[PDB]
Amino acid sequence: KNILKIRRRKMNHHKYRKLVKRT
Amino acid sequence: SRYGPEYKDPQIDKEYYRKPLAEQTEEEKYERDFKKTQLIKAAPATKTSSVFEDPVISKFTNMMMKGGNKVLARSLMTQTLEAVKRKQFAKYHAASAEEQATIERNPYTIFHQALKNCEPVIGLVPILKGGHFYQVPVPLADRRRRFLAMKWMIAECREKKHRRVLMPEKLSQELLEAFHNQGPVIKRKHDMHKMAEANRALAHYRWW
Amino acid sequence: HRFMEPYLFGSRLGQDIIDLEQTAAHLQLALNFTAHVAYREGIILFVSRHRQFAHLIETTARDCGEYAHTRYFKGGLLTNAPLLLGPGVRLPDLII
Amino acid sequence: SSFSIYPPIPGQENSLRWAGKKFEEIPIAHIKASYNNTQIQVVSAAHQPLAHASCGTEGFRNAKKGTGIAAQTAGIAAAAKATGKGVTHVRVVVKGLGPGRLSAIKGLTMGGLEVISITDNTPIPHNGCRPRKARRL
Amino acid sequence: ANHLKFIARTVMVQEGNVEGAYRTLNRILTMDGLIEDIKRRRYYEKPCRRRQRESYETCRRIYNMEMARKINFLMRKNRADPWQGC
Amino acid sequence: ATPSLRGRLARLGNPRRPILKPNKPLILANHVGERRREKGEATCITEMSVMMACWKQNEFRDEACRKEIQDFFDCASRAEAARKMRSIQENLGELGSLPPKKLNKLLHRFPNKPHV
Amino acid sequence: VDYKNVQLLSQFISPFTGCIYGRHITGLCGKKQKEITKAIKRAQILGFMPVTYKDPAYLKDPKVCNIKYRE
RNA sequence: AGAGUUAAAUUAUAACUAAGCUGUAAAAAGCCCUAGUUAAAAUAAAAUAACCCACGAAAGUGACUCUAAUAAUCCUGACACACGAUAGCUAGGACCCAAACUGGGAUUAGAUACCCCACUAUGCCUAGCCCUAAACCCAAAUAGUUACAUAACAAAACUAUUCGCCAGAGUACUACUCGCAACUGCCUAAAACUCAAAGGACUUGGCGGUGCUUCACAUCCACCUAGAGGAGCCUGUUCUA
Ligand SMILES: [Mg+2]
Ligand SMILES: [Mg+2]
Ligand SMILES: [Mg+2]
Ligand SMILES: [Mg+2]
Ligand SMILES: [Mg+2]
Ligand SMILES: [Mg+2]
Ligand SMILES: [Mg+2]
Ligand SMILES: [Mg+2]
Ligand SMILES: [Mg+2]
Ligand SMILES: [Mg+2]
Ligand SMILES: [Mg+2]
Ligand SMILES: [Mg+2]
Ligand SMILES: [Mg+2]
Ligand SMILES: [Mg+2]
Ligand SMILES: [Mg+2]
Ligand SMILES: [Mg+2]
Ligand SMILES: [Mg+2]
Ligand SMILES: [Mg+2]
Ligand SMILES: [Mg+2]
Ligand SMILES: [Mg+2]
Ligand SMILES: [Mg+2]
Ligand SMILES: [Mg+2]
Ligand SMILES: [Mg+2]
Ligand SMILES: [Mg+2]
Ligand SMILES: [Mg+2]
Ligand SMILES: [Mg+2]
Ligand SMILES: [Mg+2]
Ligand SMILES: [Mg+2]
Ligand SMILES: [Mg+2]
Repeated sequence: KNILKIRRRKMNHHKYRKLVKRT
Repeated sequence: SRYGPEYKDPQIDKEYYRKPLAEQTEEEKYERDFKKTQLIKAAPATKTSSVFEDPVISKFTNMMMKGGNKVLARSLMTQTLEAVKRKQFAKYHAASAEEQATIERNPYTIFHQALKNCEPVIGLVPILKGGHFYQVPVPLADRRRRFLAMKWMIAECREKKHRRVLMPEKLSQELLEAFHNQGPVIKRKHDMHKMAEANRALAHYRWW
Repeated sequence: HRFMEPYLFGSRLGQDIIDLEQTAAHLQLALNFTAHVAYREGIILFVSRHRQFAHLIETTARDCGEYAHTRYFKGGLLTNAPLLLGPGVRLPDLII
Repeated sequence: SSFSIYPPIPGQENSLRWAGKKFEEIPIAHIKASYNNTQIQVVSAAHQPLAHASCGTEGFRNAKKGTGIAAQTAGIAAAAKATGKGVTHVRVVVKGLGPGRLSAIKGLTMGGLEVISITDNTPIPHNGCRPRKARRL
Repeated sequence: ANHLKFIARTVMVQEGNVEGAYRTLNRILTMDGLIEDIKRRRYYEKPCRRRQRESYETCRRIYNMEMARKINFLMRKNRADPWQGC
Repeated sequence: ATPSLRGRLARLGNPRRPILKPNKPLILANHVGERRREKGEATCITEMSVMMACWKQNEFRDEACRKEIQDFFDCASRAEAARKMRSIQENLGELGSLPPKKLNKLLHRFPNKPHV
Repeated sequence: VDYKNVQLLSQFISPFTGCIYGRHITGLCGKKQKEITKAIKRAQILGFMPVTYKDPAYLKDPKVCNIKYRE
């Protein structure tokens, strides 16, 4: 329900961390 | 089911109706039977008041029957009984006084003893657990064990004979072999008991 | 019940004692009204759902020449009169 | 008839004998009942091992030996090997909570052996070592 | 371990009937929660899971207690009714 | 006695921190639950194992042991009679308590009031 | 309540286990349930009273607790 | 916060005894320097009480003993000052047991997962960092009222004094800045551009490899009988023609 927002942020952060690792 | 649930099954026994005066609870019982204005199913064509008919012989007869033939199956039953009789007379007159006291010439008591010897004690049911099918030992009801006995008899004496050999011959052979416990039918019952012991732990899977 | 407090004389050891001065003052006016209604020829209905005094009340109303509903009250009885009771009807001018 | 559930303390004068022996002199049957297996060992009161029987010793295998039937079989086998060394009575000590608890006990009874007291000593930490993690994360 | 053996969690069999003795024992252990605790300690339960379990159990107990109380309070009125077909 | 409800739940007035977090509100319902049917387990397993030991010893001749076979049969008959006759009496008699239906009717006669 | 007297204390202990009974069993004011508990723990570690069972000597003392094991 | 202590486990380690032990829905792998019983330090963790509701500002705190000790004659208040779960970092010490990682074993179409075994960082102690949590009781602090009064749901509705915050959704716990023992960090926090919605509660359905009851009467399983699927033909489809 509200989890949809949390899911967006979750994904963003994950992606970003992965990115920092690569870069 | 052309009979409503109102219809009771008939009691064909003559001895029950002939000698009523010595029993109170049964007098009261069949008093309540007829006086209830209870409808009775018409007595079957197979069943008679005959003093000569064995319900077990009749069941085995039915179980032999292929198609609609009561005639041919009653024929093969009659012939098998006669064949057991004469086989035991041939065994009787070639023997000595001791073995003439021992040997049984009644094809009826040989039938009943062969089937009592051939009936299994315990059985196997498949049970699904964790996506696998395990064969589990199950205690059996009486009727199931009688059935299994008869069906095993007819199965073997249908299947394993040479095509030249007639049915009453093979059946009398196996009746007399299962009387003495040495027949392949009792070997089947033993395969069942050994497969029931091999799996005995799995008896916990049974929830009833 | 919260609205009952102005009618209470007080509470004696956990039991609530109704002030009977006010009870008399009220019952006076109630009986006054009820009689005036019966005088002007109008329908009085005795309603109670309690099963002890059901019979007693039905008896009472029969003996006043008045009507009594002591039974299960059917849902649309007063609101939808014409369907439950009939094509056109008169409704009780007072209910007790 | 006055019967106490509680056992006979050693320093007490209490007189009860099973084949003439004090409660303390009776051999002890240790039954370790664990979810995958049941082990039984009958021992002297002096802690000298008399008899050992397990569900593995009894010729079962992996899953099978968990069951109560196997526990009973091991109990019978144990009671046989023990009566062979001539123990009439025994005090049962049950260690563990599993499928083979009661089965192994009455399998000792069935194996021609007499049980007098039945004790439960199951490890119960008052919080020692942290146990392994829960299944199905 | 350092305590004296055989004094605790021990039941003496009466008249040779073992099943009843074991039953008495199991009832004892269940009474003191020892069984639930043996079972719960097979796997570690993380402190928050524990906290949750305790809170739920207490709520459950409150509800059950209160329901049983209204039951026994109301039990009198299960008698055959006086006013039938009134 | 009932465990105290004072200061347990999270409320605007309450000084301290929650003890109980109720999943669903604590209010007495006007009905009870339906009794949970007992989980069945295997029956006659003991007499079976006895009989199977008998067989393994005597080489599966039935004539050898007539006692264990007969007692396993007897036990299975008592298990059938159990299954049939216990269903009805367990479904009716609750002993000291009442069947859930009568309990529910009773409760509906004296309902919980959340409202007003 | 004194840690030194093991009798009064072991009244509130389960004979078979050595557990401490709760309020619903002993039936005490919170104050005294607390007191009994703290006392029991102290007496247990100071070496006055055994932890894993009730001391046999005190078995036949008056039973004040509401629990019934044997039925 | 110090210092001292240990009941229940558990283990090094022997002594007997047994060939297996462990492990799952089921097995395999692992181990037989194994297992059961009898002995036992260290380490770590603190059954029951607790159906209690205390202490602390919060984080937190529930084995025992003692020492020290819980600001303000009590309004609000920062970016200043001092703290701050778990994880993590540096250095030294500990290591029972647990366990990211990793390696084996199963599972599976695959299985870099769920399940099994082994073992590590790590959890512990000392000292120093790091300063984040769904750090949420998603309900600010201090005084009050139960008057007016139900969006919905939830923990009923409100006054007064304050401080902190909030101006559609994404982009974004992002880029660029300042500061910071942090250098894959924290903090502070945009815009281009994209969209016409994004959201919160509910209603009735449908569905659920969700739970509890009750069933299936040729009907699911258990079970009975005869057939089909293999042969030849008959006849119909599909292709190819
Ligand atoms: Mg995104
Ligand atoms: Mg998770
Ligand atoms: Mg506080
Ligand atoms: Mg909720
Ligand atoms: Mg320190
Ligand atoms: Mg120790
Ligand atoms: Mg060491
Ligand atoms: Mg292997
Ligand atoms: Mg402790
Ligand atoms: Mg202060
Ligand atoms: Mg201030
Ligand atoms: Mg920190
Ligand atoms: Mg280090
Ligand atoms: Mg390590
Ligand atoms: Mg491990
Ligand atoms: Mg792997
Ligand atoms: Mg650390
Ligand atoms: Mg928190
Ligand atoms: Mg917040
Ligand atoms: Mg503030
Ligand atoms: Mg924007
Ligand atoms: Mg963050
Ligand atoms: Mg950033
Ligand atoms: Mg900038
Ligand atoms: Mg069908
Ligand atoms: Mg055909
Ligand atoms: Mg075919
Ligand atoms: Mg064909
Ligand atoms: Mg066509």
